[PDB]
Amino acid sequence: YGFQPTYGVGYQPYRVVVLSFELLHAPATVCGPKKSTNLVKNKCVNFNF
Amino acid sequence: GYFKIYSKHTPINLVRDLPQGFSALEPLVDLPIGINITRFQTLLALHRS
Ligand SMILES: *[C@@H]1O[C@H](CO)[C@@H](O)[C@H](O)[C@H]1NC(C)=O
Repeated sequence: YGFQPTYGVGYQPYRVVVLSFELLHAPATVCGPKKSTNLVKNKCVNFNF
Repeated sequence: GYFKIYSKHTPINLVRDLPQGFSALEPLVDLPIGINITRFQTLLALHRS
């Protein structure tokens, strides 16, 4: 490749990253964080500890 | 798909055979890895000198 700053749009270098997800029957280990809230007491509430 | 290791340590005074007593074993570690384990060995700390 002959990438140069003088090159126009479509000719300049572009960094590309492709993410793919694999689901082998092994236990899943990678994904986003679980949100959390505050703790309340002495009130009938529903919870997901 | 989970490798569980449980462990326990005890003070002993008898020499030859296993002591006659009861003591539960606590969980030590869990590993989320999938292998079809069928055989194993043991390692020794030989004094290479
Ligand atoms: C264990 O054996 C099953 C049955 O053939 C196979 O699907 C799996 O890939 C094997 N796992 C390993 C780690 O060899």
